[PDB]
Amino acid sequence: NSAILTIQPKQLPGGQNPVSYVYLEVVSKHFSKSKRMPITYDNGFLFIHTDKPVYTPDQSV
Amino acid sequence: SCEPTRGCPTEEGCGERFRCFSGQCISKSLVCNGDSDCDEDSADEDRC
Repeated sequence: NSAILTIQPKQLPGGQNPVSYVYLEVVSKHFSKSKRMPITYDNGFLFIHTDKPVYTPDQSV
Repeated sequence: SCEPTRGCPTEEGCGERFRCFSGQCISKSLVCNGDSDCDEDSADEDRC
């Protein structure tokens, strides 16, 4: 089977420093383990399209 | 006999550490150390 899960982005305890590690846990009838999985705030993609690859002065990008 | 809501616990091996035939775990620095580091079955001494 698969779950779909996430770190909910607002729910991290956060502040001035990032949480750099998290635990992934299974609680089956028969077994549990944690494991220190990393997380990254590098989520999804950003792609940046400029109306030209070049400009002069007195233009707007 | 009894139908349990309890699971049988699984049993778990050694990861980064070497594992003997019993399921005990031992450091990889003790594989082919030439002592018997695995208590009974010396899998650390197999075919070196």
